[PDB]
Amino acid sequence: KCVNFNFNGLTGTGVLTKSNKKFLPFQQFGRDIVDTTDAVRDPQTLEI
Amino acid sequence: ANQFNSAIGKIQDSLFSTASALGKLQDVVNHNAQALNTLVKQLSSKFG
Ligand SMILES: *[C@@H]1O[C@H](CO)[C@@H](O)[C@H](O)[C@H]1NC(C)=O
Repeated sequence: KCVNFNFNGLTGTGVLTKSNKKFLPFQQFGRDIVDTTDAVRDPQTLEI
Repeated sequence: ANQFNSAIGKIQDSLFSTASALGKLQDVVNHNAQALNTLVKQLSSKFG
């Protein structure tokens, strides 16, 4: 559902979906090739 | 007729092996993609 999300101060708008991307334990978010945020980590559920 | 048939049969090789041209269309595609990539990558600059 297209929502306004605020992940630990990171503000944005979009739909958040389940991701097959595997973040290494130290990685907190992912950026696309042109430096646009593509994936994020849930502070609570540790979900990608 | 035989000479024409031989030449038209060699066309299918010489079009993609000898190169020369057929790089113009790929160059057009590459220039368009480069322009779009640079435009969307300029969104990461703070500009001060
Ligand atoms: C916050 O608490 C929940 C349970 O309420 C837990 O599952 C989650 O891992 C916690 N968040 C952390 C450790 O970042």
